[PDB]
Amino acid sequence: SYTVTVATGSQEHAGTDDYIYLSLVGSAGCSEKHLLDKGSFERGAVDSYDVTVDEELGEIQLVRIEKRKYGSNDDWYLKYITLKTPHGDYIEFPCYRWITGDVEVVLRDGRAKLARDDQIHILKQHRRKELETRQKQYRWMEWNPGFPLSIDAKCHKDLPRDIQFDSFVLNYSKAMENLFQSSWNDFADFEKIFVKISNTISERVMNHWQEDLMFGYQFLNGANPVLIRRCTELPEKLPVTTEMVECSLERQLSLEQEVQQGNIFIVDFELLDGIDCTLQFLAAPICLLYKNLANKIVPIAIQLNQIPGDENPIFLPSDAKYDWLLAKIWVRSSDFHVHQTITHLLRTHLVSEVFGIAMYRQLPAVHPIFKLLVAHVRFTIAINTKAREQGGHVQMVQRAMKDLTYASLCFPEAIKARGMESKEDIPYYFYRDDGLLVWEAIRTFTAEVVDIYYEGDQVVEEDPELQDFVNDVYVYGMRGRKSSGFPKSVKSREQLSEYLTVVIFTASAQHAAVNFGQYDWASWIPNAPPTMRAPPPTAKGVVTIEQIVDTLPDRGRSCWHLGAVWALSQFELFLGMYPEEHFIEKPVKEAMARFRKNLEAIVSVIAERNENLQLPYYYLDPDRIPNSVA
Ligand SMILES: CCCCC/C=C\C/C=C\C/C=C\C/C=C\CCCC(=O)O
Ligand SMILES: [Fe+2]
Repeated sequence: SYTVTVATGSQEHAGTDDYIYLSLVGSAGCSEKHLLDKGSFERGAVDSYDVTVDEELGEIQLVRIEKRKYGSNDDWYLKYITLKTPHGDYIEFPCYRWITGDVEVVLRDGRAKLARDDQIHILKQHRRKELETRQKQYRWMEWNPGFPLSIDAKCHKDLPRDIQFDSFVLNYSKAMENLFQSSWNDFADFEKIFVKISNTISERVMNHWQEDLMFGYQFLNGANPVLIRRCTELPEKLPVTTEMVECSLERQLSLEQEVQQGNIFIVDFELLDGIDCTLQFLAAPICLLYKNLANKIVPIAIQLNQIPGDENPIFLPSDAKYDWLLAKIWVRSSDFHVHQTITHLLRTHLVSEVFGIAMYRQLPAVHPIFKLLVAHVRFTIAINTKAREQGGHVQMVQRAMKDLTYASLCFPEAIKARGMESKEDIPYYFYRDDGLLVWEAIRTFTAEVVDIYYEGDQVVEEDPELQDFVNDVYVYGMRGRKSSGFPKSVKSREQLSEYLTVVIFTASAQHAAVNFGQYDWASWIPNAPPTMRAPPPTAKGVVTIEQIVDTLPDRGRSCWHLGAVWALSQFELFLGMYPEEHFIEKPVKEAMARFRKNLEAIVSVIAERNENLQLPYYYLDPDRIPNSVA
């Protein structure tokens, strides 16, 4: 007598009323199709059955689930199935899939298996037929020329039910309704709404956004701290002199000497150079920054376009108040657009989707890498499709593709390439510090999982599904661009560990850092103008508060930009939380546990650090890092 346990999901529509047939597949034969008829399958419910089988099945290999339409189609989310055999064996079959009535689902037991592990027909056929199905279901498509490839789906509902997301034209509605308690006339001015809705940081930004210290602070610990790099030599396009900035320098060194000492930093928006209300794209600023005596980064010079000239002045903190202020606003404007389109959209969302699609196409559910990654990438596809389904930013993505390299996705390596690695030359870079801690924890975790399933480098290289996975990413996701630096194949356990870390870190930690600071730093519009309604100033001394108000977005229109950021504020599975148990084996369960302990240690490290800070950095606190881009 077999004891069969079927667990239904707890999503709103997890439950089904349809007919459920179940049969077992053993080495010595198959049982017949048993209708699970008693009651129905309700959300959150677990259902157990006693099933007497005719013949000896041998060792159970597979479980066949069939959903027969009963009335209208009622989608059914199956978490897992367990078996208690008459021989006393306890077998678990992970599923975590939406089941429709148009097909039959077949599950392996929870133990993770490489292709070289399966040498009997029953297992080889299932594995091969599953990939065949995957590769019809999940296909590549070019949404826009030059873009990384994404899922072949025009809309969200055209996605396989498996990767569909239960379910921001709404957010708009959310902000509006929830906001009201106000009057309809509050929408005439965003600031009328702002004081009603302020967190600690945004209120700080409203009061201090005009300060050079806060301006420079954001390049390190703001919503988009990935642009700043150490300047080893003054670019010809920026004809700044010691005399121009002497007032800012504090070490009795010339500008040139400060550069050699590694005290000069630069943010260069040449990505915005050549782009076509569109006016924000008239600028492609170069911001020069200085590490003062207190080891704080402050702006010392700003040129709003790339080509130096009489129509393109170098603005300084010694200029008229409103000259300097408007220059900074333009840099904040540029940082905002790069952050939204490049740092956020391209380098976390689209990248994660590439990994997700390649995973589904090339890795069967039983593969250890599927079990590992599925929690971090699964819903990136649906979310990206929703964003897609409802010109300058397109050009930006195209131009940034050249810079989308594998090396730039490896955190420690990326920090280094920007010359920002030194903790002692740049002590107040909290995104770096926390980033490195989290990256190291994921690196340790992935490495352990790899060592458990891959006995040595040779096993990695000879894993055909892993090789196709990597190859799909390189050829399709990254368009086979050689300069991308992505591996065509993975030949060692270390290389594999690093690659998996790239995927998980990008979808979780990196995304959290560049996403969850959006409201803190962008809710006060003047610090993050989504649009600019006037061209950059082309002369010194002519700027007035009128021109600044005319350049900034309309006060009323800003309510909507504010609403968006705040509604999004309102909203989870966090890093290390794996309630969906694809892995069922003791060794990997122990690695997961060690992962969570390493994370908790980082949580304490960060907490203790934040108490000594005037403006705490909590974006990379593992307690707040989601598993995926969700
Ligand atoms: C109900 C599910 C909601 C899912 C939300 C998923 C991700 C969105 C998160 C942040 C990104 C959203 C927008 C950020 C900035 C504004 C874009 C405005 C575009 C426009 O209007 O011109
Ligand atoms: Fe996001």
